[PDB]
Amino acid sequence: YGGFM
Amino acid sequence: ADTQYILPNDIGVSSLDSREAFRLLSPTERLYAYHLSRAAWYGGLAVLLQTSPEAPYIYALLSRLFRAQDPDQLRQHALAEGLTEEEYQAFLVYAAGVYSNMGNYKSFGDTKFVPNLPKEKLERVILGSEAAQQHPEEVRGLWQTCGELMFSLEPRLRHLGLGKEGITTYFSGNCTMEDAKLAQDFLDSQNLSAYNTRLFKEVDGCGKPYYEVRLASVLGSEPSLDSEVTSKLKSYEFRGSPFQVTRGDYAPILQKVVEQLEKAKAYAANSHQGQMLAQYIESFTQGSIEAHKRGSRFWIQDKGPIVESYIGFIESYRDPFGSRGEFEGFVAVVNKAMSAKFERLVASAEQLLKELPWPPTFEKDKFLTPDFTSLDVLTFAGSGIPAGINIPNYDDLRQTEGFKNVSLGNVLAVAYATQREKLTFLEEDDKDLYILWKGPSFDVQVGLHALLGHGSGKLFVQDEKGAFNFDQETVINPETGEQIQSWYRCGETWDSKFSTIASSYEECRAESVGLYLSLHPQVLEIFGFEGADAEDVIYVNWLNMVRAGLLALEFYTPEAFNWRQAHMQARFVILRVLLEAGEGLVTITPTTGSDGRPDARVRLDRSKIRSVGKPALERFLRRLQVLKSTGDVAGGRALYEGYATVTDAPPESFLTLRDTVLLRKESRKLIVQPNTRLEGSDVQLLEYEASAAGLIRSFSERFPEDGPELEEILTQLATADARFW
Ligand SMILES: [K+]
Ligand SMILES: [Mg+2]
Ligand SMILES: [Mg+2]
Ligand SMILES: [Zn+2]
Repeated sequence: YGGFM
Repeated sequence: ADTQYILPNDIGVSSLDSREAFRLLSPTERLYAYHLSRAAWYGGLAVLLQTSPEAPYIYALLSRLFRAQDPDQLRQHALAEGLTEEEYQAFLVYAAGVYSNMGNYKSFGDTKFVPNLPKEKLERVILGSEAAQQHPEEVRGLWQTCGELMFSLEPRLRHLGLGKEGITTYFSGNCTMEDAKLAQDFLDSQNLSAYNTRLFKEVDGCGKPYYEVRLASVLGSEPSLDSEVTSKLKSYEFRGSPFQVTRGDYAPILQKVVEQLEKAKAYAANSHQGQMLAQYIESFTQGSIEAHKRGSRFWIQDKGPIVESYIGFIESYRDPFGSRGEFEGFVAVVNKAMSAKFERLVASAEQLLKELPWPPTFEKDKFLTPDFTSLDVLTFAGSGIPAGINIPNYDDLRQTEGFKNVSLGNVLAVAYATQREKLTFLEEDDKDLYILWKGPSFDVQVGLHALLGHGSGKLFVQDEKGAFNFDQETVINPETGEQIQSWYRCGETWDSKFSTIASSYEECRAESVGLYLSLHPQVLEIFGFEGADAEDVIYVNWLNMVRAGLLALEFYTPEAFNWRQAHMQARFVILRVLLEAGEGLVTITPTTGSDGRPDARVRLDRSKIRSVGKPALERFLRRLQVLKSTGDVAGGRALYEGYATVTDAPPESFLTLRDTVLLRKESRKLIVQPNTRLEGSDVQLLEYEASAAGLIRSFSERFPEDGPELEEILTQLATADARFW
């Protein structure tokens, strides 16, 4: 899982 | 104002700050990092092939162009050929966009982007270039092959997707969701992971389709030492359909990857690192996800390394079906100080888990001691750089070995860019609070999001022996009052069961957990705010979430009724949950901006957050987890696709609001990454200008050993598959 910003 | 399908000339560019992290490393650690970086950057080129049919050719053409003439030399040629400086800048921004996405589609939004200048002027520049004087056949052939697709905005090309209305290279162009589902059923039936696979459908002389499931590997059809993969390389019959399992996808790229992983192994710090790298080498050489899983187990066991890394076909956000992995690899350096906050979050985690709105019977059996670090990226290869990661994704590993939570500190830093003017849709006083606290809340939200969010929840599984991993006898579904009636069977995963909504649904769940636990007067001490400070984070955190749900409409496609970005769809869903609670907690109001153009305002009622918001959210989160744990895809879909529905129903009129959201959108910035170079003995770090030209230079200098060989490789691999699209 990636946290995108 | 922005135009859809082009990167604006004035798009923001930032350079990752990696110097201090790099300076900390010992000689051995630098060499380890050096080779793993090379592995990652090589592997990242596969993403071109995983993006669009033309992407590998466009990369090869840009790479050729800028190797012969750097941005300043090429400027002189381009302007002598009639381009304005503005048109030349448009070409630099385009090239920088392609490099930084590893494709001509945005990684965040899945929309095509094209160069913002006339095709015929760019032709003049490319065909008169020094690249073309040196290799006329190669450059003319590339331009012939990809120039039309570089520019075309025919409707069916504007978005990634399955079927005739979108582009995807995870599948041949004739595949539909039907084909993807049939292939998933097959894959599952053979206990074969989709992650490192593509699906091609070809018809014979009688129009009967044949399916090829192609695994990514160095090795091809020839025999090799392995048994577990080679025994699978054969034809099958499945529900009347011919299926062949093959391998060799991206072979000469993955060959470069493994060369560098081998060299890194010489500098491994410990035996976990040596064994994990051996298993990845096996995975990429043979095409074995089981080997990647073994490697991943060793990787979880490697606690607190100075140089942290992960690599492979990891995340399944961009597969239209939602189970295949896009290649990525990263190398990052531990940051002891910034890690501190997350280490003590680990000190109240097992407790905080009990505060989530589901029974302990829906929570993991054993609480494994959490691994949460803050890292500074040196390399994050592939389509985009996340701010935080929670991995591996293999749920069987997640429950028996554990998982790592990473926050990428020097990426977070970049994402902390917010002017008051760019703070759209907020009333005046709300803007002030936002600039104060958004940074603080992020750790609050991302902390909870990875550890307690992705890290929480049990999957109910029935083994081949109809023996459950839970107590079928006493576990009660808190929504229905009944005993559990559905679960996951062998070979089924989160992605295989929930397919197209798996990523967004799970991001929604993790976000909801963060938002929920952000109400906690204690969690605001671990990060440390404990007062009005604590409460300020709260109102802002919730204001941010509801504003984000509005902004999210940029990433919805009305004609396709389709959401294009998992995290944005999830924030819209949370917004709709809070809007559903009514009682004037949150409203969205159409307005007119000071520029005379349509605007809007988000109104959040702070005095109703705990009285209205929290029970709405608690109920929602409970429902999400129950349907995930029970693998109830019909229910999960019904619930989630319900909130994700976009209509122009009053009072919100979301479809109208969307037009306004697009009018005032801001382009996400491009991030330049450094290079490491092995100058004889020592490793040096090379840094670049924070600009489209610096980004181009960073790639121009990225493969000094074999750049032209990689151009040829990508070109060849694209050409081999050309008939599929
Ligand atoms: K997915
Ligand atoms: Mg398609
Ligand atoms: Mg990107
Ligand atoms: Zn996440």
